[PDB]
Amino acid sequence: GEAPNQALLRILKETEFKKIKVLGSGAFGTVYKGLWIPEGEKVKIPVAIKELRTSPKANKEILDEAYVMASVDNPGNPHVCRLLGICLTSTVQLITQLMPFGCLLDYVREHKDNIGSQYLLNWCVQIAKGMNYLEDRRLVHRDLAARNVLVKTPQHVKITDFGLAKLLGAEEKEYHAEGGKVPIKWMALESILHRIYTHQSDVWSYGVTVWELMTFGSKPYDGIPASEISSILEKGERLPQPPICTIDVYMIMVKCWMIDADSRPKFRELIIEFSKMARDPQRYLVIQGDERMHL
Ligand SMILES: *CCC(=O)Nc1cc(Nc2cc(N3OCC[C@@H]3c3cc(F)cc(F)c3)ncn2)c(OC)cc1N1CCC(N2CCN(C3CC3)CC2)CC1
Repeated sequence: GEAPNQALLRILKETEFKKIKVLGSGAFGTVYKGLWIPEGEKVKIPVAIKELRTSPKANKEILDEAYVMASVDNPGNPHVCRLLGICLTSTVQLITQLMPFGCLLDYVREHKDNIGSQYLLNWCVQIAKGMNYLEDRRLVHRDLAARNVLVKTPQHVKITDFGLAKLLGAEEKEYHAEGGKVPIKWMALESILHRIYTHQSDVWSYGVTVWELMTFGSKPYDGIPASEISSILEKGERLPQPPICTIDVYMIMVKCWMIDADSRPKFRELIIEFSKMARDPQRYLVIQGDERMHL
């Protein structure tokens, strides 16, 4: 058939990593910040840890969550968060690199204004480039949003939380799964209605994600009850044009949110189309005051 990936997963002891501060948490697995010292010594490095806090339904899913994270370690992308290691306690614990500046939503909302015309355009290039790697490794992400994009540096974003991921094999160009536990707002009507997931279902999320960035961390369909996205989408409504966006940029968001996922854009085009706009940010984004400078 194909080729051995042989991407490896390290195993570590509950005593190689302690737990500092409680970052995110809730419903599913909770997550902490901490330091980690590898076997022996050398140097000490910061890290984030996910422990489930037991259940065959619970343990079976967190397994596949970490499985995918290493199966795509291959060469590995700088816009795709790599799996550091894993420790097997009662409560299984997952270890990744720590991203010091949080996530794009909690970062964009903080500097709602005062973000650069380039920075916004670069992130589109970045998020798209990473998703191309995921698309190339036959992986869909389903849960792509600004909440699930982290910032290593103000000019470096990555994708994470493969919690709902699923690896599409040879042939089968779609997938079906749990009839629930889904983010409806960032979801495509092809999926909301038929529980089918193509690579083009993630294209839909990309549009919503960039929309979040351009709207400076605003909530898609605020107040619109989740029960109605099926109707409001089929009726025609979509997220309105962000203020700073030109017809050129919003046209991309609209092309992604088309019903026919087949006429939706491919990720490769998104890199090129957005890489071009990065070369002239002031012509494609109308930011109230440029001149980036210091803080
Ligand atoms: C968008 C929300 C968020 O995640 N903020 C955030 C992010 C980091 N950096 C970070 C995150 C992660 N990942 O979380 C899940 C996926 C990934 C991950 C994957 C794993 F396999 C394991 C794992 F542990 C994590 N990975 C690495 N790095 C971060 O680290 C500094 C902190 C935060 N926080 C922002 C502030 C926020 N908090 C502040 C106060 N405020 C409340 C009023 C009380 C809002 C919440 C807490 C999260």
